[PDB]
Amino acid sequence: HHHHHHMVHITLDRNTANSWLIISKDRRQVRMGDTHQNVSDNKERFSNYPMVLGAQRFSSGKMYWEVDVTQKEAWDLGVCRDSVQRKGQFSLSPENGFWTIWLWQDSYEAGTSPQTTLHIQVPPCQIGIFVDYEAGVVSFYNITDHGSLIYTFSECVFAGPLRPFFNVGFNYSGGNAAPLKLCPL
Ligand SMILES: Cc1nn(C)c2c(O)nncc12
Repeated sequence: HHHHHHMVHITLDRNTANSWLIISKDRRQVRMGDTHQNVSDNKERFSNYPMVLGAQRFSSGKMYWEVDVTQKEAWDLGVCRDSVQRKGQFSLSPENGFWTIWLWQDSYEAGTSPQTTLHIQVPPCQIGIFVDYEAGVVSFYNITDHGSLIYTFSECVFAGPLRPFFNVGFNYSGGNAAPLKLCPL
């Protein structure tokens, strides 16, 4: 792909984080803490899952960023509407305002309803995410495999401003403590 020149500097929005997340000082890394991180509750925080949003809002144009997923067993990545549900249980789907892929139990899947199996020969250590607002496209790229395409959502109906979306996943296994990191431009 040749989307690198639409690179944007993403930072994480602390106020949206699940209360167990630890966001670095530079707001570029997030990991699961082993306990509640001693923050007050608010209506923005994802309550049920280890999720956080980027601070940036996109309503036009082409945007690209990269995320490091090295040594994680589980995570979700993509974009979502600014107005997605924060509280309670929900599925990651375009009907609910999410355009995402994930790793879970040694398989990669796109967050369609129902989910779609992905075909990845080289397990990615960094994921590239491209959004074309006007075209209604969200694409995912395997940076470890020379930028090969993972998945394209097309005919997207965003229906609002978009935010970068992250889920560090649970760490029930003791094998998923590693952070998500926003990679430098
Ligand atoms: C194990 C566990 N319980 N709760 C309430 C959690 C939370 O809010 N965020 N991450 C992990 C959690």
